[PDB]
Amino acid sequence: TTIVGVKFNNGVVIAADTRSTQGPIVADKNCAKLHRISPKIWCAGAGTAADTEAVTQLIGSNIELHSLYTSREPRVVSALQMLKQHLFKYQGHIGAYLIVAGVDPTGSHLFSIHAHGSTDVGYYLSLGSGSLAAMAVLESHWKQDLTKEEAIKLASDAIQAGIWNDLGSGSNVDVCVMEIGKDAEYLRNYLTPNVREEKQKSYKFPRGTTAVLKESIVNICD
Amino acid sequence: SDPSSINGGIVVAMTGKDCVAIACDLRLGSQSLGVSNKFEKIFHYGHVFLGITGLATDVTTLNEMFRYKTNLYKLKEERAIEPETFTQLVSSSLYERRFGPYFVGPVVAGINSKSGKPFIAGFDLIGCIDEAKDFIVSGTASDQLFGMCESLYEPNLEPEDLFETISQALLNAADRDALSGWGAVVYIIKKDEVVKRYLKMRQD
Amino acid sequence: FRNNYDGDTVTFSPTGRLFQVEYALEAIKQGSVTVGLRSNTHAVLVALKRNADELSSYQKKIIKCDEHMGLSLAGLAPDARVLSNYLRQQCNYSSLVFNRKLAVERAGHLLCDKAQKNTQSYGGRPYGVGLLIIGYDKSGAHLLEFQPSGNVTELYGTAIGARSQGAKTYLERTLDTFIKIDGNPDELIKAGVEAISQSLRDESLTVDNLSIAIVGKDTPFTIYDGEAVAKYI
Amino acid sequence: GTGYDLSNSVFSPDGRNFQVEYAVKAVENGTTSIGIKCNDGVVFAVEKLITSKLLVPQKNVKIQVVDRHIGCVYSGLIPDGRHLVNRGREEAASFKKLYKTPIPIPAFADRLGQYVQAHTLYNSVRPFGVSTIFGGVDKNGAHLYMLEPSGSYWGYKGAATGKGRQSAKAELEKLVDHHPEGLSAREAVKQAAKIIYLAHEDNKEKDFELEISWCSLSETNGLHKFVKGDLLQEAIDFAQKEIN
Amino acid sequence: MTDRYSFSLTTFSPSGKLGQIDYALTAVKQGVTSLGIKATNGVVIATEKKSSSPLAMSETLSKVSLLTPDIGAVYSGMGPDYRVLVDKSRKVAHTSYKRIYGEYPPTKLLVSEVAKIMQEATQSGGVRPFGVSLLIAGHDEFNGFSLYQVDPSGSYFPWKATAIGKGSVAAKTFLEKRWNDELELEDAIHIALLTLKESVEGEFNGDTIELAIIGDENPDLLGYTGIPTDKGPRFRKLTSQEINDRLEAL
Amino acid sequence: AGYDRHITIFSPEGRLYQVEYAFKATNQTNINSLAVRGKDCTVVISQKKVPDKLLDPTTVSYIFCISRTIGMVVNGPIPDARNAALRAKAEAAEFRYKYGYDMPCDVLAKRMANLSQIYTQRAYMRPLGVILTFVSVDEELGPSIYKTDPAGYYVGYKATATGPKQQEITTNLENHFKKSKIDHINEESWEKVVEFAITHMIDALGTEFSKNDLEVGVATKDKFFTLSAENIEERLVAIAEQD
Amino acid sequence: LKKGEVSLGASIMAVTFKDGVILGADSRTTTGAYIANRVTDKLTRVHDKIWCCRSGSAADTQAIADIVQYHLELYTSQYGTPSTETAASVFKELCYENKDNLTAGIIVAGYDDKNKGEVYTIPLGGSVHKLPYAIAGSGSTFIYGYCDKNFRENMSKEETVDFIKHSLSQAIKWDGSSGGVIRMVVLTAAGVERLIFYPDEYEQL
Amino acid sequence: GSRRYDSRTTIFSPEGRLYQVEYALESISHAGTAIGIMASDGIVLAAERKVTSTLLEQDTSTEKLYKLNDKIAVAVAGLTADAEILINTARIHAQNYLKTYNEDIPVEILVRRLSDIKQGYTQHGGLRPFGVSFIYAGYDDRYGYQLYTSNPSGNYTGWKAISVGANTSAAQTLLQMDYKDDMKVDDAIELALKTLSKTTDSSALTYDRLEFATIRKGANDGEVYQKIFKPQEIKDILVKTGIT
Ligand SMILES: [Mg+2]
Ligand SMILES: [Mg+2]
Ligand SMILES: [Mg+2]
Ligand SMILES: [Mg+2]
Ligand SMILES: [Mg+2]
Ligand SMILES: [Mg+2]
Ligand SMILES: [Mg+2]
Repeated sequence: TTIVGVKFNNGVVIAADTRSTQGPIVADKNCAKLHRISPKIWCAGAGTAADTEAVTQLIGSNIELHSLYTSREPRVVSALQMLKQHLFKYQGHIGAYLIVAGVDPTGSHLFSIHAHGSTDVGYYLSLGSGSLAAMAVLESHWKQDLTKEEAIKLASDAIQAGIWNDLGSGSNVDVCVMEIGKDAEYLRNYLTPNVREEKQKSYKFPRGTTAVLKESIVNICD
Repeated sequence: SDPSSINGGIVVAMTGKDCVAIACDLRLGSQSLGVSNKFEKIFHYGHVFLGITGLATDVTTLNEMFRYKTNLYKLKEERAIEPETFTQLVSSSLYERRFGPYFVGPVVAGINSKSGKPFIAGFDLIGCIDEAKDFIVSGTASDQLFGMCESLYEPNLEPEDLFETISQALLNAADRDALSGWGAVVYIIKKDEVVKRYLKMRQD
Repeated sequence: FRNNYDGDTVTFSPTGRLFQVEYALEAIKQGSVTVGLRSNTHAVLVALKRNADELSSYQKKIIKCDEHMGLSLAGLAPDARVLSNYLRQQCNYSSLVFNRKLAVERAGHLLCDKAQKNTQSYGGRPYGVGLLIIGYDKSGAHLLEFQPSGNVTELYGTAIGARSQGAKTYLERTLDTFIKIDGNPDELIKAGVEAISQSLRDESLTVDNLSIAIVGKDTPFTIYDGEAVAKYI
Repeated sequence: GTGYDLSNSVFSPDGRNFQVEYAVKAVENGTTSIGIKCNDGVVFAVEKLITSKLLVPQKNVKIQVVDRHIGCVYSGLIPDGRHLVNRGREEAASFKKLYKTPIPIPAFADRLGQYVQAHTLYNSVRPFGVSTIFGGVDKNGAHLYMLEPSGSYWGYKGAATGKGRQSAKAELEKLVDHHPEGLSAREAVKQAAKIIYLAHEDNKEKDFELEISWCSLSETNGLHKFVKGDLLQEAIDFAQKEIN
Repeated sequence: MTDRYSFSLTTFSPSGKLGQIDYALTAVKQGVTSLGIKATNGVVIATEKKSSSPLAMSETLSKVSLLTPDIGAVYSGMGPDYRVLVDKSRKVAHTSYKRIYGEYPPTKLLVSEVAKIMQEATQSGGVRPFGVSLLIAGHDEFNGFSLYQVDPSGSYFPWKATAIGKGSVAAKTFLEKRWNDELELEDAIHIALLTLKESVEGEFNGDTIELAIIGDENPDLLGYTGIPTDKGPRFRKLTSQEINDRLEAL
Repeated sequence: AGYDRHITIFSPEGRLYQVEYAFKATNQTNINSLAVRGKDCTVVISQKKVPDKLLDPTTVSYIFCISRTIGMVVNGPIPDARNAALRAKAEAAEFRYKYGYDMPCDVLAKRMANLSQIYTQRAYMRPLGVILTFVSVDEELGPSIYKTDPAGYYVGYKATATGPKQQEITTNLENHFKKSKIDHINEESWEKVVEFAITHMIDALGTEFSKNDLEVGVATKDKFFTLSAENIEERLVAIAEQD
Repeated sequence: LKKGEVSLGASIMAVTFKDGVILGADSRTTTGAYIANRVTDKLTRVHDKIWCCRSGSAADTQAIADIVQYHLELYTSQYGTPSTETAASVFKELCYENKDNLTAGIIVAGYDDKNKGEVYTIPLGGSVHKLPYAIAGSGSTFIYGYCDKNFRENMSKEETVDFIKHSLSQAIKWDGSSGGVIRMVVLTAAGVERLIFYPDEYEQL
Repeated sequence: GSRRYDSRTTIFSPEGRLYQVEYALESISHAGTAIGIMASDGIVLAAERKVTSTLLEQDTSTEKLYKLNDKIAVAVAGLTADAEILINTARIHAQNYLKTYNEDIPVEILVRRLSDIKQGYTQHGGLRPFGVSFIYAGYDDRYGYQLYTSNPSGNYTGWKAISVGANTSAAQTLLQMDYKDDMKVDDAIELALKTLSKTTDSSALTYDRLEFATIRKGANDGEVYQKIFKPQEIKDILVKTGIT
C-alpha cells in the first residue's frame, strides 16, 4: 500500500493506490483506501484493511454526532485526537496507519497517525509498504506554496512511485482534494495506468460442457 | 492448527448479465479424512445468498446467526434484507469478534429487488469488504480459483453461459486442492428465478 | 410532631435533634449498671450482671479486646458484640502491621467514627449500647466512655446504665482518693465495687451478680467472674 | 400543603432547604469556637465544657490538624466534625500525592465545601451538624475560613460559631476595627483566649477548659501546633484579667 | 447516598389511569403549536418560535432538529426534555443502525427507537415521563415519505397531517379540510403557513416561525462530490427569507 | 400522591414544582448581574455585597473563570454555585483533551443545561438553585452570552440580566438596543463596554456604586479575566464625566 | 519498546541559566533505520511556561504529555498556575505507575517568578531528579563528557544557546537516531521564544 | 428517606389480590376489543382501533396486530408501547429457540415465556406491571392451530374463541352463542366481525376502524400463511359478510 498527503496553498490532497493483498495474492485489484471521516475530513489508510475502515467509520460516526451536538463543522484536530486515543488504547493491535487531512473553520490540516497512537504534522507525508518510494519522490519535488494543480500531480506521482516499485501496491490512483472554500472533491480512479491487455483467446464454453447430475428450482418468497 | 485448513472447501461467486452465480463444493473433512460429501456452504435469507468457507463449526454458527438476524430484520422492517445491506451486516458481525474471529471466508451474491443490479461481495475473517464487479473466491483453493477466474471470466455473460464458466472455474480449482471436491453445487440467480445444479465430478 | 421527625436517623428535628440517636441512648438507660474507674497504675471495670429468671445465667457485660484493653457494655448486647469485635480487629491490625499496641485514645477515636456513620445515612440505625473502655498503653491507665451518638470521653471514673447516677456521684466524690490507689489492685477494685453498690436497689451484689475486670502496669486485661469476686462483697 | 422539611434535598415554596436549617440549630446549641487571622497566621480557640470533675484535664482534644499546616475546629455535633476532618485528611493527602506540594488553604476549603454541599443534594443523607473554622499557612499567606451546614464558606478576618457566637463576633469586630495593621500571633493567642472567656458568659452555668492552637509563619514555621505550657497560661491569665 | 429510587414513579390508579402520563400530556397541551403535513413529494414540519424575551437570540434555539440527513423532528411541550431526546435519537440512529447496517434507519424504526426511550421513562425506576410529544418527518428508500407523532406514553402513530400543542384541536380541524392526496410540497408549505397563522398570537414572519421539509435530495448541502450512491440530505430547514417569500403569496 | 411537590414528578397541571422552587432560590442572595457584548469582548457585571465586617472581601465572588476563555457568573447560593463551577471546569478540560480544541461557551452551556434537565427528570437528584451566565469571545461565534437555569433551559443573548431586579435592567438594555438598532455595544475597547455596562446598571437600578460594590468579568479573544477593585475604580472615575 | 513502533531516538537536554531555562532537541524519529519524520517537534508544551522534551516511544510520550497537559489545565482552572515541581510530579505519577507498559524518558523544564528556571528528569523507571541541566535521548551518551566539562551555573542566554547548540550537534554527529534541525525553547520572565538551527550551521562547529 | 415515595406495586391487598394487576386490567377494559376465533382450518384475529381520525394513515399502521413469527401473531389490548416492549422480547425468544433447536418454537413455549415476564413484574422489582393483554394466534406441528391469552397477572389460558379489551362479557356471550367446534375460517371471519359490530361503542363498524388477520394452511401449499389484511381487504370482507 502507498498513501500520501500533500499540503498546498489553500488546501490539502491525499491519495492512495488500490491494490489489496493477502500475502502474495492480490485479493482486490481496486479497493478504496480513501475514507470519509466527515464531508471535509478524509483519511487515507494503510495496514489492516478492516481496521482502517473500522477505526475511520467509528470516529466518523462519533464526529458526526459531535457536530450535531455542537452545531459546528468538524475539525481535523478532533478526528486526530479521537483516532489516536483509540489506537493508543489498543496498543498497536488495531493495525491502522492513517493520513488524515481536511479543511475546517480553522484552516487546512494534514497529519499522520501510526497504529500505536503517535501523530505527526507535516506538509507531505506517506505511509505504507510503498512509503519509501513515494517519499523519495516527495523529497525530490516538493516545494512550498504549491498550487492545487501541482499538489495533485505531486501526490499522484508519489503514488505512482509506489505502484511501480512496490509489490505491495498497484493498480490505480485515488485522490481526494480538500480546498478551503470548496466542497471536497473525491476523485476515484483519477489515474488508471494498469489496464489488462485483451486476452489472446475467449474461454466461453459451449453449453452442455459441464456434467450436471440434478437440477431444481429454489423457492425464494415465503 | 490453521483453523482455515481443517475442514476444507471453496465458494466462488460471479456476476453476469442481469444475474449472479455462486457455487461451492460439498466436502467436509477432518485433515485427510473425508467425512461428508453433502456439506453445502451456500445459504440464503430470502433472495440473498451467502456462501461461507472455513472452519465448519463457524460456518454452521454463522448461518444460524444470519438467519436469526435476517428474520428479526424482516419483522421490524417489514421487508426482506437487500444484498448491499446484508453485506454491511456480515462485515459488522465479523468485526465484532475482531480479536477472537470466526475462521471463515464469507461471500455474498444476490440481486437488488428494487434496482435489479447484480451484486457479489467477499470478506476476510474480520470483516473487510471486497465489492468486486467480476468475481469473488474463497476457500482452501482460492489461489486456484483466482487463476481460473482471471482467465475464464469475461463480463456480461447470460445465465446459461455463466453457469458453464463458474462451474469450470470451480471444478478445475477443486481438482487441484486436496481438501476440496467430493461434489459441487452452482446457483444461477436471476431477478425472478434461481436455479440450483449439482455437478458430477471426481470423488477422490 | 414526633413520628414526622423520628422515623430515621437521617432526619434532624426543628430544634436540631436526632431522635433515633436519642432513642438509642435510652436502651443504654434500661441496661444494667457498670462502673469504670482508674488510678495511675490500673483501670477497673465493675459490672452488675442481670438475669431473666432465677433459672438462667447472668449475661456477661465485660469483653476483652486485646491483652491491654477491654470494655463493659450496657444496652443492646448484640451491638456490643459488633463493636468489641471491631475493636479486637483494630487492636490486631496495629500489632500485626506496626508491631504496636493500639492506644486507648485511638480506640476511642475509632469507635466514635464507627458510630457516626450509622447516624448520617438512611436505612441504618444507631448502635444501642454504651461502653466503658479501660486499657493500659504507653501513656498509662485509661478509662473512656462511649455513647452511640459517637461521643467518646476520657475519664477518671464513671458509670452507665440504670441508676448509674449514684455511683457516678460516689466516684465524683471519691476522686481524690481512688486516683491515688497506685500499686494496689485490690483497693481500686474495692472502690469500684463501693461505687457500683451505690446504684443498687433491687438486691445486694452476690457471687452470680458481680463482674470485675482490671488492667494495668503488670496486669494483662483479666476478667474476674463469680467464684473470684467473693472477696469483694 | 406541608411536609417540605422531612426530607433533605427538598426545596420549600420559598426556596429553602429546611433540613440544612435544622442542622444549623444543632450547631447553635454547641460550644463556641473561634478563629482569628493574624499578620502571618491563624489562631483557633474553642470552649470545652466540663460536664463533671471526672473528665481528665487536657486530654479530650477538640482542635484537629489536617496535613501539617491546617487547623480545624468546629461547633455542633462533634462526631460530624470528626467525619468532616477525616475527609479533609483524605483530600489533603490525595492532593499532596499527585501534586507534591501541601494543599493550599483555598483549595482545601473548597474540598470541604463540595463534600458538605454534597450532603444537601439527596434525601438519603443528613446534612452536617457542624460549622467548621479552619485554615493555616500556604505559599501565599495565612487564610481563615468558616463553613456552614449548607456548604457555604467564605474567608474571614476573625470567625466565631456556637452558643456565644454573637459576643465573640462582637469582640472580633472590635479587634478588626482597632488593629487594621494586623495582629501578632502572640496577641491573637491572647485575644482569642479573651474572646472565648467573654463568649463563655453565654453559657456561664458550667466550668470550662480553654483550648488554643495556631499556625504561624514566624512562631510555628507554617506548621500547626497546639498552644501548650507557658504560652497557654499567659493567655489564660490575660483572659481572667480583662474580664473584670 | 445513591439512587435508592428503584421503584416506578408512574403507577396505575384505581381507574386504570397512568397518572404521570396524563399529566405529561397536559404539559404538552400548554406548549406552543407544532404541526406536520405530508405531501406527495415531501413533508413539512413547522412550529412557532415563542421567544421568551427580545434580548434572546431566537436563532440559537432550534425547535426543528435534524435527526438523520433524511429525518427531522419538532415538538410541543418541555423544551429541555426534547433537547435530550434529540441527542439520544441522533445517537441511537448510529448505535442501533448505521454502525450495523451502514445506512441510516428508516423513519418508522427511528420513531420506534425514540418511542422506546419514552416508554421506559414511563416504567423504569425513579424517573418521570418526558413532557413532550414529537412529530417526526422523514423519508427512506422503501417507505417513501412519512410523518409520525410520538406521545409521552411511547405510543406513536402515522399521520397524513396533524398538529400538537395549544391549538391542536382547531389546527387539526383546519388540516382535515385542506388536506388531500394530490398536494405538491409547495402547497403543503402553504397550508402549513396558514394553519400556523391561526395559532400564532403576534408577529408572524420568518424570524418567529421555524419550518423544515423532507423533500428532494440537496446535493449542495452534502459537502463533497465524487461518490454517486449518497446524493445528499433530504432534510432542509427553510431560512428566514424563504419563509417570507411564501408568506407574501398568502 | 400529595408528595408531588417534593420530588420532580408532574403535578396534575403538568408542572414541576421543585423546579419552580429552585428558581426562587436563585434570588436568595439579592445580587443582580448583567452581561453585554462589545465589538470583540463580552462583559459581565455583578453586584458585590459584603455585609459582615469580619469577611475577607477578596473571597466573595460569584464570578468564576471556567477556562482560559470562558467565564461564568452565578445568580444563586454560593454552595450550588461552586458545585456548578467545579463541574463546568471539569467538563471544559475534558472536552479539550478529547476533542483537541477549546470548549465553546455555547457548548458548555448546553452541557450544563443537559445535566440540569436530568435533575428535573430523575427523582433522586435535586435541581441546583442557580442561573448560570456563560460568557466568552468564541473563535467562531464572536462575543457570546449563554445562560442556563434550573429547568434545563438555555439560550444565547444579545445582553441579559439576572437577579431580583432583573426586569428593570432588562427593560433598560432592551430600550438601548431598540434605540441603537444593533446587537452589541459599538465600542472598540472593553473598557468602554465595561463603562456602558456599569452606567446602565446605575441608570436601571437607580443606585450609585463604589469600587467594592461591583464585580466585573471581561472576555476577550483567548482570555477571560476579572477586574480588580482598582481597575473598576478607573472605570467609575471615567463614568463620572458623562453624568 | 514495542516491536516496530516509532522511536524518538533523540538528543534532548534542558539547561537552566540566569534568566531562566532553555530546552533543546533534535528532530528525528525512526522506525529502524528509516527516518519516519525528519522534522519532529520533541519540545512539548504542557503549560504556558512548563514544557518537556520527549524521548523513548513517540506514542507513549504523546499520550502522557496529552494527559499532563489536561491535568495542568484543570489544575490551573482551580488553583492557579502550577509549579514545575507539580508538573514533574504529574509526569512522574504516570511514568512510575505505568512503568511496565511505557518507554518514556521525559525532561520537564519550566519557568516561575519565585523559583526562576527548573529542570526535572524522569528516566525510564519513573524516578524524578531535579538538576541544573539534564540530557537524555539515545544521543546523550556521547555528550556526557562534553556537557560535564562545559556547563557552568548562571550562564547567559547567548552562552546557553551556544552550549545547547554545541552539545546537540555532537550528539547528532555520533548518534544515527538523532538528526534534522536543533529546536530550542527559551523560557523566561519575558515570555517564550522558539529557536531553530539548521544542519548547515551546527554540522561544522 | 425514599420509602416515603414508594407506591409498593408488588403487594397483596387484604383480600389476596394484586392491586396493580387489578388496576391494569381496568385500564385494559377501555381498549378496543380484540377477538380471536379458532377454526379447524385456520385462526382469525380481529381488532377494533382506539383513538382514530380522518387524517390517520391506516395503510402504514399497526397498533393492534403484530407478527411474532411467521406462524405466530398477537392481538393487543392495552398500552401499545408496553406491548411493543414485550413483543420484541417474544420475537427474540422465538429466534433463540430456532437457533438452539433448528425447529420453530411451539406456541405455548412462547406464550409461557412472555407470561412469565409479566408475572415477574408482579412479584419483585417494584415496577408497575405492563398494562397489556394479548391474544396469541399460532400454529405448530404438535397441537396445530392454537389461541391463547395472557393478562397483566401473567396467567395465560387457551381458547377456541376469546376476546380481550372492552366489552369482553358481552363479546364472550355472543361467541359462546354462535360458535361451533367444526367451524370453517370463512365462517369464523363472519362471527368475529359480527361480534365486534354488536359490541362496538361507536356508530358503525367501518374498515378504517379495524385490523384483521387470519392464519390459514392453504391446501395448495404446505407452509402456514399469516395474512395481515390491508385496508381495502378489510373493506371487501366487511361487505361480503353484510355490515356494509
Ligand atoms: Mg485462501
Ligand atoms: Mg480436490
Ligand atoms: Mg482422495
Ligand atoms: Mg452565619
Ligand atoms: Mg430530581
Ligand atoms: Mg430525592
Ligand atoms: Mg545523526
